[PDB]
Amino acid sequence: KLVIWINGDKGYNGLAEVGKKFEKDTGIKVTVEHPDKLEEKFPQVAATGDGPDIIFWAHDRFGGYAQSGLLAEITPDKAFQDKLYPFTWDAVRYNGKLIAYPIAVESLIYNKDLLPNPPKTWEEIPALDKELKAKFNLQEPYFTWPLIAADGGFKYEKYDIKDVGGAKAGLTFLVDLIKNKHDYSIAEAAFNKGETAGPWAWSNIDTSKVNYGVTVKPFVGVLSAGINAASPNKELAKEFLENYLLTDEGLEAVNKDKPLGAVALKSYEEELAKDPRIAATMENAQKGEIMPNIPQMSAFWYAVRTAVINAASGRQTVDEALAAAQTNAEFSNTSNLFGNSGAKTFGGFASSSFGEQKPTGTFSSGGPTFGGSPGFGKVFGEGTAAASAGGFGFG
Amino acid sequence: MTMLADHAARQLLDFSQKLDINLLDNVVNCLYHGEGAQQRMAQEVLTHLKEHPDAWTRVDTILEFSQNMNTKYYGLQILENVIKTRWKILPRNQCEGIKKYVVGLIIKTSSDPTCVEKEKVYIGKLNMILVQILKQEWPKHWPTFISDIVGASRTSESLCQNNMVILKLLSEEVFDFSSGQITQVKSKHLKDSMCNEFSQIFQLCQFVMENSQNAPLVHATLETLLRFLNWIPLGYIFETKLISTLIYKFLNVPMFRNVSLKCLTEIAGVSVSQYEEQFVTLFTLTMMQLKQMLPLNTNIRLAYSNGKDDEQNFIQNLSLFLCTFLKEHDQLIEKRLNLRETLMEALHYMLLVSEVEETEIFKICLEYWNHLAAELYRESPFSTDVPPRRQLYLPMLFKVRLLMVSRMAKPEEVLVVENDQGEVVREFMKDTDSINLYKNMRETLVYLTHLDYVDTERIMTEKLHNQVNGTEWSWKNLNTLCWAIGSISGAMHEEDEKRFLVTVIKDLLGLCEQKRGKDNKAIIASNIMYIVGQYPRFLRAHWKFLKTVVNKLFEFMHETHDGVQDMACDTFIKIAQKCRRHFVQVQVGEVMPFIDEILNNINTIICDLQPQQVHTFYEAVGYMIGAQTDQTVQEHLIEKYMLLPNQVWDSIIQQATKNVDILKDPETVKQLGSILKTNVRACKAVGHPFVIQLGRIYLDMLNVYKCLSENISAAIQANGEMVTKQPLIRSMRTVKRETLKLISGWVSRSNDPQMVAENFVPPLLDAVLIDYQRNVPAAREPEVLSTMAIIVNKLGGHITAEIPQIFDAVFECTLNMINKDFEEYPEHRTNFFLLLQAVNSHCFPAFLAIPPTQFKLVLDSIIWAFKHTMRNVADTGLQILFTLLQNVAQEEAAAQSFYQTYFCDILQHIFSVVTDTSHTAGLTMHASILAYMFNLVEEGKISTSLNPGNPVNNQIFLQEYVANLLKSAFPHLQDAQVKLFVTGLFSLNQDIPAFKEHLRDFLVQIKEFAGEDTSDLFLEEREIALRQADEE
Amino acid sequence: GSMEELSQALASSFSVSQDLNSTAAPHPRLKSKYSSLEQSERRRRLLELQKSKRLDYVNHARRLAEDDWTGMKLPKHYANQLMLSEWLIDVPSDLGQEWIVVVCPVGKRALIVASRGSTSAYTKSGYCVNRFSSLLPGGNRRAKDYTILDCIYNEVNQTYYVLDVMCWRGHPFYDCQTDFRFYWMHSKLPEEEGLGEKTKLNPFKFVGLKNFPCTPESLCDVLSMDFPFEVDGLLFYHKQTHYSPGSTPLVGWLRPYMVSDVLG
Amino acid sequence: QVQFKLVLVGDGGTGKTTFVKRHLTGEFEKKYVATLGVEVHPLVFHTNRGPIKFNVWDTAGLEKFGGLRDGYYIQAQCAIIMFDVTSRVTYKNVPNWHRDLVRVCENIPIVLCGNKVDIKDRKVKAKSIVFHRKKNLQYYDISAKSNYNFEKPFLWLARKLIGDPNLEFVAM
Ligand SMILES: Nc1nc2c(ncn2[C@@H]2O[C@H](COP(=O)(O)OP(=O)(O)OP(=O)(O)O)[C@@H](O)[C@H]2O)c(=O)[nH]1
Ligand SMILES: OC[C@H]1O[C@H](O[C@H]2[C@H](O)[C@@H](O)[C@@H](O)O[C@@H]2CO)[C@H](O)[C@@H](O)[C@@H]1O
Ligand code: PRO
Ligand code: PRO
Ligand SMILES: [Mg+2]
Repeated sequence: KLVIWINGDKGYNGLAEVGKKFEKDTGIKVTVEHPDKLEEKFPQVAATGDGPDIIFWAHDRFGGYAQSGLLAEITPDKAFQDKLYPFTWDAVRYNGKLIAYPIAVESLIYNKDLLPNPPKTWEEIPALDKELKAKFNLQEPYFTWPLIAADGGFKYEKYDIKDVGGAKAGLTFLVDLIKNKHDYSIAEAAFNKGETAGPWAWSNIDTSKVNYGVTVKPFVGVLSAGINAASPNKELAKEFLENYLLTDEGLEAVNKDKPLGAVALKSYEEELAKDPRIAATMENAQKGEIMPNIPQMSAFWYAVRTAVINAASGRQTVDEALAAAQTNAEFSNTSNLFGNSGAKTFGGFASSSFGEQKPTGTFSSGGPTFGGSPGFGKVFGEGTAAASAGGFGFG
Repeated sequence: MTMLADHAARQLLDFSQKLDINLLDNVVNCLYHGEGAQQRMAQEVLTHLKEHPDAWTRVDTILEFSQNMNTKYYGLQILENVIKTRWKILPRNQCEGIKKYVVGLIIKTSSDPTCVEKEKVYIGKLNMILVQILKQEWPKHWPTFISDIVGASRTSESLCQNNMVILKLLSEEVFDFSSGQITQVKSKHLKDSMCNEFSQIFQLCQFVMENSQNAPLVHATLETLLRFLNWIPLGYIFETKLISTLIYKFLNVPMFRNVSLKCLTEIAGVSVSQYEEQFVTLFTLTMMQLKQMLPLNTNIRLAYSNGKDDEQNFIQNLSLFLCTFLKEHDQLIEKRLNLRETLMEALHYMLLVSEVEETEIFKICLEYWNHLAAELYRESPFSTDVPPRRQLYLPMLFKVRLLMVSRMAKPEEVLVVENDQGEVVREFMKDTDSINLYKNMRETLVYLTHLDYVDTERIMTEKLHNQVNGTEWSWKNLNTLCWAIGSISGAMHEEDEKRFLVTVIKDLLGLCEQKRGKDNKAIIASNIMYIVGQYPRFLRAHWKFLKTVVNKLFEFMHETHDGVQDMACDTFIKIAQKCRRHFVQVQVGEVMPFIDEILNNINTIICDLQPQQVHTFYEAVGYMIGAQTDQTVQEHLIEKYMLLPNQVWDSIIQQATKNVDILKDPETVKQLGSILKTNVRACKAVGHPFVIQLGRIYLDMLNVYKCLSENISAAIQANGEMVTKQPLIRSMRTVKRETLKLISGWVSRSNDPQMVAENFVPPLLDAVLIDYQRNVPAAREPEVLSTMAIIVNKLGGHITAEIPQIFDAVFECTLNMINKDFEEYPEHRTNFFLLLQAVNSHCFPAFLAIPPTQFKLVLDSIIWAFKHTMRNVADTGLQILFTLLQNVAQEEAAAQSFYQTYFCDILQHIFSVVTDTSHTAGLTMHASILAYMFNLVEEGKISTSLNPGNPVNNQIFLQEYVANLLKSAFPHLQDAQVKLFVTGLFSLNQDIPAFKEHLRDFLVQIKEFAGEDTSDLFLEEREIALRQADEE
Repeated sequence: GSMEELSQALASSFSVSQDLNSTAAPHPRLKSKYSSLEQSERRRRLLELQKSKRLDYVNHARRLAEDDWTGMKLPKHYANQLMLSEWLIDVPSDLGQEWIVVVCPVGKRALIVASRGSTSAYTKSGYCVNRFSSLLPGGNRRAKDYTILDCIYNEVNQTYYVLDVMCWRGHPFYDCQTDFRFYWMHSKLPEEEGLGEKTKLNPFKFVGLKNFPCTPESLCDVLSMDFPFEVDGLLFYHKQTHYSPGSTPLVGWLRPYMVSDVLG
Repeated sequence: QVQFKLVLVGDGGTGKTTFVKRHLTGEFEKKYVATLGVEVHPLVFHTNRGPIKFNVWDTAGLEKFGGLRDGYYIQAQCAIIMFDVTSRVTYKNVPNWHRDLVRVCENIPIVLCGNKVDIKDRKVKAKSIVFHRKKNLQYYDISAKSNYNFEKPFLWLARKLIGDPNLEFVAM
């Protein structure tokens, strides 16, 4: 069976709706899981066999899995590369090899009842707070990057890691917005019920139906589907991904429950080009930037996340944390604390074979290879030679 | 691949139409001259085809129509295979056909003098084919063969020549290489046949030698005579004109001198009481011929140096003849005054040959010199009233002393070697040909030194004089002299030795002041030190001088000249080892032991030394501290001793406490590695009492190990395998390895298993072992396993209880690395089975204390081990299996259950290994096991294997079981063969070499198809031998 | 007698380098033929010779920096490149006005060559002990910025205590005097920021060694004051002395405790 | 191309392939992956008298994988018989390799190499090694691991074939 790991905010309901189509025509069950933080668990669980057959997330993490040997190299027939756009292929490319199939490109959400007019910059938004009050996300770097790379943002001359970012002007200004009051479930709770002014939260604006609209420097995160190399279902996964997912139907069934936005499929993207939202979401990519796919990215993401929390209210500042975030860009993580002998020696401690049951009770139970059993017409001559072959000695 | 290989092979082997000789010639020429792909495939195809059961059918065509020699030769290989393996099951008219075609072809080719310009190579292959046929059916089906060829030799000279070649080859196959190719009894039979029909041939050879003027023929005859000399009855040698004929007619003529002299050397090798006079004759005449071709006025050193290959060969052969003959028969010539001049000449020859600059020849000569010196020493071990034999050799002994002193080899062999990691270290070779050469020269010179103290000291003093007056002055010559001087250490009486040394160092010091230039002075100083370090008795006798010397060492440890520092340290560690007590105890005129002074000035002493030299220093001082017996004083000494490295260690540990990521700092890891190397070296010297230091850093050390391990592991996870090639991970792995080395190093020299078991072992469980379990496959340090083994070997009973949990961490996960093939992760296979061996040998009750299902896995691991093509792994596997059987035999409770459970599985796996050609190396062990096992079945196994215990007695059941097993495994075997082999298993279960030979026999039998009712297994001799062995 | 003769001869006249009052051996107050009390005139004569410089330093710094030698009172090949002192025995009477003093930390002497991307340390014997990245010119990756320094490496502080400079970014200073080199070095060193700090680009801190005048007051001062390292000893330079590789009396050496018996 | 044919023979697990590979790449193989039939590797040395190429026929020493056996010896110009000083059997097998070899190649320079002298437990002592003496073969203790006497065989062979006893190897 194909066990899929995918995020919870996305349409993990629609992927199942496709998975049933697979299950009917294939016999394979499709269990679309949603565990605790897939991007962290996936590279670790591969140490002891366990893990998903295919994975879904943006293509910033795939770089890390790629050099390891976790992502099964995919070589889809050239007729299939015609269906998806070349730059999305470039997005998942790594060392000239394809590690994942490009699924969907991932804008400004606001209540049109409170803020109809669109600000073309971030400088004149805070001043309009004092009107409403009188009458987004905070922790992740995903959501707080729009202004960090507005004034000045791994530079591409290939992404040289010894050249990382200015990043101060964009962040500090935002901090001052938190200090004068001008995270995920707290801010969105106001967006849903109309108490405040990516595409993964568009369908959720339905039961309350706040008047939505997309208007005008984020992260272009191409959602992709990577196959695991440790899984036996390498051939069966690409069957699912090419013939059942990346199609007229599949991508539609996924888009129906929760929109994917701009997708890689030619035939299904040009159908959605008329859509104002998807036309303005690819517009965010025009002034935005394509995200790197390298093992040097993840440290950067976590660093970006820490600089932001304490910047608002903690025990660190912006420039003080940008001076550290600058230096936070070989191995992302290995060991964390030195004094651990004492930690281990006073821990719970598990047990293992050669430590449980009884030896002199029995000697035999029931049950080149290990454990195997041991593997263990015409006479020749004619012509001169035979003739001369009377013998050395003659009779 | 076997795709193209199969295709081409089938095209050639179709048999449905004419054979493509063009194609075959092309494939062959491709093999001998093609490129790697073309050549690969050609090789594949030819092997593939050669294997086929019917390829021989086409050989005649190949020999008939092919125009190139190579293809013909190939066809002959094809033929050789059939004769070797399926001759006894070919339709007999085909055998006859091959016989006629072969001897016919041999007649036609050999009866053509064109044979030389023709394919000599090819002819040799033909003759070999004939010899294979003979091996398969002579004399049983070819009883007139020897008469036939000996008679046919009188026909032609060329025919006779080739016939000589055939006879020689046959001799080689029957007497020299019969083992492993021919069964024991058949071998004995063929040897008997040849020995019987020899007189005929020897008459042929005598006739040819005495009459023929044909040089090729004569030469072939002599070359054949060489092998015959290897085996024939001594009457043919020492009671015929042979020895004379060789010396008078052949030894002096150039193109025959080498073979002739080799024959003479073989004859000279014989040690027999009855032919004394013949031997004397041999020597005299040989000598008189030698002096004609190599006059004693010759510079043999130059004659060898410039000379051509045959000249060189003749000089070597000469040294062999003289060495052999003199070693076996010196006494004969000694007791004949009328032979003095000759004896002398021989010795003179030896001396000349000795000056030859070629280590092999010189080893040949030195063998004899050591023989002579040893003999004269055993005659009388006292110096210059005179023993007889010695009085005989008095005119030349001093020339031998002079030779030893003049050409003395270097005492030790230092080698620059780069580690598994980056580090270039100095590796001292311990046991090599060169060091053996030195030890032998030292031995000879010590012998000769006892024979005359005066002459030796006089020689060396003259050499040193010649160094001072610049007549023989060279760095090489000085080095050699001092190597000799040191080599005779202890050979003289102490007062004599002192008197001699005083002169030596006084004159060498004088020479050092005398010479100008830092290079010369450096060399001289180095030699002075070397001599001093080789004479510890002298140093111990006089404290002021020793103190002076050591202070000089310390002074030279700053000298900028390369070599002087190295030499200073090397000398210092020698003097430290051999005079350790003189540093701990208080000497006359001193208020404090020297060790305190050294410790108080360590850094000032070692500030200019490189790291490795510093380690040497610490090791040296470590011996001194080991010499201090009072535990307290010694503890304080160790404490000051390790002060400097502990400061840096503490600093780094502190930095790590504040932040772990400095364990990713290159220079930090370097520092750690260096400090740990110091700790290891120190520990080697101090021994057990080093625990105070070990315990001080231990847990900290374990922690850093853990960290670095984890670091390394992730570095793999992130960047795969490649990442293990760059400097950083390298230096980290270095730290891990030095940690392990320190641990096992101290444990090995720990004289308290209790404390070790309770204190130092438990932290390893989570720090290193569970860490090993935790690591990525490629991150796992194999040196973990090995270290554990050491610990087990040292603890045993004190650690048996802990064997289970250890196995929890390492066993299961290590297996999975090494059970998918026999090649991947070699160091792990090695170290793992090392550990398993240690556990089985010292902690067997643990096996009695673990689940059965797991014990199955252990047993399987053992079997798996002896299934390896890697020699050491299979070796250890067999050893473990043996000692395990013994261990089980010890515990009578488990014994019967164990037998009942695994006996047959073990037997069949082992048999699967024994019948394999790739495991012959473990033959001695195999036998030893089976013997033992089978012996156990005679009287020591009470329970019965099958339910019908009564119709199925132990021995009976075995016999039929092994018989059926081998019959089904090798269906082409005969019932008689198998029954005979199996009874051979019981009959010889108390005669291991016989059992071994029996196994070799079976190994030969299973490789060839006898087929049906063809009985040349000689059941009578065989069953007789089995019977006699059974009686004893 | 013959043994006393032997031991005495071995201690007194057994030398390879053959320099007078060598610091490789203990103080001569405890007599070698390589032990002398006549440092004075020798110093003067040595200084007389420096004045007429008839040696090629620029080229030498070039050879050191790029490892290139060619051709036939100077050494080559990384060994013997440092200026070494004699024991301070014959005290100069123009001490306080012409002689500087440097307080030397416990450590290992090292020649420092920063060039082509990397920095390397050498013993007196020429053995390259380590190669590391340094903020020193030519010591970083970031082909003409080469620097040659004289240092004492302190393991504990993991610090290369700069005792002297012989080249800085191309310009040699064998041609210059000790005092000018001390100022120049002590000015270029603090003005390169992170060089004195444990960066990834520069793990080993390079620190200038403070020098002092030798007035009877200043000596009591330097004897009194504390140091960030275990004091190994004192090096008394002459103010005008060119940097001349090998042994010399133009710089003297003394143990801390010995100073109490040298006019103060 | 002033190149010579060198045939490398000896028992399995002796060090032939590892030896050649180290002479090629520079690395040292830890694994024992047995040679099949023959692998031929071109191997160059730079001498004071110009370059020289050895075409090394790394043959299989396992009977099972013997291949063409002596077939490989045809037109060989020199040879290296090799054994393991940690395995006495491999040494006792040397006369076999020698006989099969000198039957095809009557007059060629041959070197006997005692490999793995780096390993401490030496089983075949230097005292026991004498087969080459009467056969006029050249002998060398070598180690493909610690690089002991690493180029001596090729150097001696080069000298013998070229005829210049004072021939020497150079960097490049
Ligand atoms: N200690 C040590 N081990 C060595 C040395 N040379 C080779 N080995 C090891 O011994 C094994 C030799 O393997 P190969 O060189 O493939 O053996 P081979 O002689 O080619 O054997 P076939 O392929 O069967 O002919 C390898 O596992 C090496 O790690 C050495 O000089 N010292
Ligand atoms: O090419 C260097 C040369 O020097 C050494 O041998 C000489 C040395 O050069 C002489 O000055 C004198 O001391 O005799 C020495 C004898 O060893 C090298 O050992 C030598 O190989 C080389 O020819
Ligand atoms: O190795 C030795 O012992 C000699 C002594 C002087 C230099 N080399
Ligand atoms: O060798 C050094 O660098 C210091 C200088 C005075 C004595 N020791
Ligand atoms: Mg091989």
